Parts: sequence; structure tokens; C-alpha cells
Amino acid sequence: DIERPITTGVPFLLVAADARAAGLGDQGVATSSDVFSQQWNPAKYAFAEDAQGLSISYTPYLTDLANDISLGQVTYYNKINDRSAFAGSFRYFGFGGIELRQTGDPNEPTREVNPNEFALDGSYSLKLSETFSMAVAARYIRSNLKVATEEIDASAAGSFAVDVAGFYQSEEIAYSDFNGRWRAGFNIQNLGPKISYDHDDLSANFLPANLRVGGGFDFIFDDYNKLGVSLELTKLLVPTPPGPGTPSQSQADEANYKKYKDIGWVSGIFKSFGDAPGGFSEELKEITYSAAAEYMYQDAFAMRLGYYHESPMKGAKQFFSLGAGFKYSMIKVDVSYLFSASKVKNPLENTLRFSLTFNFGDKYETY
Amino acid sequence: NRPAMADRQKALDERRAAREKLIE
Amino acid sequence: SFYVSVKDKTIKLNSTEDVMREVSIFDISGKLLYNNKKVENTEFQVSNFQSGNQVLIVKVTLDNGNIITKKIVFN
Ligand SMILES: CCCCCCCCCCC(CCCCCCCCCC)(CO[C@H]1O[C@@H](CO)[C@H](O[C@@H]2O[C@@H](CO)[C@H](O)[C@@H](O)[C@@H]2O)[C@@H](O)[C@@H]1O)CO[C@H]1O[C@@H](CO)[C@H](O[C@@H]2O[C@@H](CO)[C@H](O)[C@@H](O)[C@@H]2O)[C@@H](O)[C@H]1O
Repeated sequence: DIERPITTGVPFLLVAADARAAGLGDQGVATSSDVFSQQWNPAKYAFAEDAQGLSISYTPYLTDLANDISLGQVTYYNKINDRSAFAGSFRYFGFGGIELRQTGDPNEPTREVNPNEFALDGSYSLKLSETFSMAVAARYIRSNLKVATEEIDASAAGSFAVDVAGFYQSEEIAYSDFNGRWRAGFNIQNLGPKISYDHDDLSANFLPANLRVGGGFDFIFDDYNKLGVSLELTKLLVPTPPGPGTPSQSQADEANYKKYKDIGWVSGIFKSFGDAPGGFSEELKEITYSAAAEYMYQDAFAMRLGYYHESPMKGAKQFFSLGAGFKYSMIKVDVSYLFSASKVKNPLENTLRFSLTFNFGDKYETY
Repeated sequence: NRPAMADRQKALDERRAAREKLIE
Repeated sequence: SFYVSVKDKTIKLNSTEDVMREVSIFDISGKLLYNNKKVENTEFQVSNFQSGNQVLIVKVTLDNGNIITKKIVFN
């Protein structure tokens, strides 16, 4: 099964937080610009068709077991000119309120704790050419999942990260049977100093620095029918920990872990690449991929199929995804569902993700 | 009382020209 | 009318005029940590080592198929 997974701090940053991208196999770096294009590619916020947008996304966890354990997302975007846009997103994972109770006269006042984990980011995107755009984002991450007891300190752990994204969208190009469109995107994510959960520099965790590279094509038929096919590749920019042994039995493992944990995040970004005696094929096992197809009718109905494949050596997240989207007047509703194909139980199995966006303001034409 | 590809390309060219002229 | 209390790594269920049939305690990972089909409104001693896990989910099945859900912190 999973041999040597990459250990990163705040892994909740890697979870898809909107139903549209979830229904497309957890990919958004090269899909069409939308209100959720902050976790995936902020650079396409400059390609938005509506001036302003707001969005609320709900991803429940352990639906059969309990309520209120969920990852929510609130996104807002405002493109001021036809070339630039500002965006701000907030992701919040929570277990809900938990009451701390001893029997102790059960009418007694009780303390409610809400262990949570949130990220708040703001991005600026600017169109360089008519077909290309770039974006820079700044994110603050806070983790408060611990509950204060005796001999347990529940101080929150915080960190900062930066995001560099690029998005290319071509104009409509006529072909023999259809007039499609081309899209490409890259996104370097979560570049920042290590997060210390125990507030000690010796015990710090890498931020989940990530690289997404994707490309997509739009088959446009009849001016009312669209088929967007997108492919995304993802690589974690965190060094892989040592495994069984990389030449005193436990001494070698201890020394290897000591040298691995004493690696800077900046240097770790480059150490993620290579670090193997083999070639590109041996390094291909650290690349996750996803393929998505989205059929769109009258820009008002959307039907999404997706496939996400991690290498079973790390993570073991392999699944198919179903998605649907509707647009009434200015309100868009997305629903997504997951069919797992992995041996390890997916925490988002048998779960319906919900998304709801409001679009308002001026309308921009698409080049 | 007063060759679909070529048509699609002509429509795209007309749309581009109209969108360029309208804003300026 | 239902209460779950944890004093020293011991779980204590309290139901007013309702008698329970089954109790199940799950982790945040969803793993079943404890299960008892012979609930007698009594206490429960789950294994104290849980590898840094504090939040637990208690599912109680009563006489009828009604299920009571409570999130607790294991202290
Ligand atoms: C403080 C925190 C935020 C509170 C701000 C409230 C502002 C409400 C904006 C409503 C919105 C998005 C709503 C969806 C998002 C909700 C998602 C909630 C999810 C919760 C989980 C569309 O909503 C439209 O619905 C229409 C009903 O069909 C109404 O049309 C109205 O009918 C007649 C009136 O009766 C009127 O004569 C008619 O002219 C209206 O067309 C209006 O209600 C509105 O235009 C925004 O769109 C538009 O609204 C207008 C103002 O109206 C906004 O103009 C600005 O507003 C203030 C700028 O801040 C400034 O002061 C103001 O100077 C400036 O002009 C713009 O933004 C604009 O783009």
C-alpha cells in the first residue's frame, strides 16, 4: 500500500473546497474562470465574465457518523478593470461546538470548544497580454485543533504562505467540426515558513507547497453545447522523508530523519525535484494526475465527470467524481459526489458536496 | 415590400471586429 | 435530555427516562474505537492511549431505533 507518504503540516489546505472542482476530479488550474478559482488558479480571476462574485461551499465530513464536522469556504472576487481583479477567500474546517461536561450537577455551566483550522488568503490577478494573466496571493493559516486540558497547551499555530499563478486562455479557434478554445495554467502554492504546532523551532512541519500544471480544450458545438476536457498534474514541493534505509539499526534511521527534518522550506522546494538515482520515470511516481470532462448546455446546465489518480505508493487517493451545476438567474448551484477506487477508505466517500455562488455587477466580454 | 468551418470562421472574425470597434 | 460526561478518561452516559440498547464510540478518523450492545446506563473505559486524539463521537441506540449523537473531548 502507501509506502513513504509525504508528511506536511496543515494538510487540510490540499482538500478541494468547492463542488465544481470536486466534480471535475479535484482539478481547477486550467478549467474555465469561476468564483472558486482561488484554491486552484487565481490568475483566471482576471478572465471572469461577471464583475463581482460571492460563493459559499460546504464539504461535510463523516455524514453518517455526526453533523457539523465540515470544511466550508467563502470566496469573494471583484474585477475592477477588464485586465485586473482582486479576490479574497476563507477556508474553515471545523468539528462544530463540543461541550466539555462532567456530571457535576448537570445544570452547571459548561465550556464549549470549537477546534478548527482556517486559511484566509487574498490574491491580485493582472492580465499581461490578451490571452495570458498572472496572479500573486498571500495566505494566513491558523490551526486550533487542540483542546486545552491539564498538561496540554491549546495555543493556535500560525503561518504565512504565498501563491504564484499563471493562466493562459486563447480566443475561439474554428476547426473542421467545432470551434474550440485552448486553456493552460500553472500554480505554485503554499510557499512559506514551516508551521510549528508545538511552538518549537526544532519541531516544525513543512507547509504543503504544491505545483499544479494543467491544460484544457473546449469543444464548442451549436453555440449551445460545450465539452471542456481538462488534464491536471500535481506535485508536492516537500522533500520525501527517508524510508527503510538510505546508506546501528535504528541509529541510521534516526540520523536520516535528523538530516531530513533539518531542511529549509526554500531548499526543500528544490530537494523535492530529483533526489533519485533514476530518471524521469522513477520520479513520475510522485506526480498525481486528474482528467475531467464538463458538458455545458446554454451556460446554464453543467454535467461533470472526473478521475483523480494518486500513485498508490503515496496517499492512495484514486476516485471518480460526478458533478452537476445549475444557473437560475444569477445564482449557481453545484453538487458533487465521489466514488472511491482505492483500498484506503476515503473520508469524503458517500458525501454530497454543495456549492452556491451569486454573481452581480457589470458583465465583461470574452476575447 | 421594402463548408461550416468557413461560416464559423467568418462569424468569429465579425465578432472580433465588432468587439474591437464598439469599445473604441 | 441526554448527557455525556468525561471526568478522568471515563465516559458516563445519562438519559432521563430513556434506556439505551447500544453504544458505539468512534474516532474523528471514523474508526470504531468501542462498541457495547449491553448498555446499562453505566460507565465506559475506553483504551486511554489514542495517539493524540481527543475528539470522539458517541452514538447511542435506544429502545426504538432512535440514535443520539454526541461529540465529546476525551480527557
Ligand atoms: C455589509 C456587508 C454586505 C451587505 C451589502 C448588501 C448589498 C446587497 C447587494 C445586492 C446584489 C448582490 C446580492 C447577492 C449576494 C448575497 C449573498 C449572501 C449569502 C449569505 C449566505 C444584487 O442584488 C440585487 O437584487 C435586486 C432584486 O431583484 C435588487 O435590485 C434593486 O431593486 C431596486 C431596489 O428595490 C433598485 O431601485 C434597483 O436599482 C436595484 O437594482 C437589489 O437588491 C440588488 O440590486 C449587488 O448587486 C448590485 O446591488 C447594488 C445595490 O442594490 C450595489 O450597488 C452598490 O451597493 C452598495 C455597495 O456596497 C453601495 O452602498 C451603493 O452605493 C452601490 O449602488 C451593487 O453591488 C450592484 O452590483
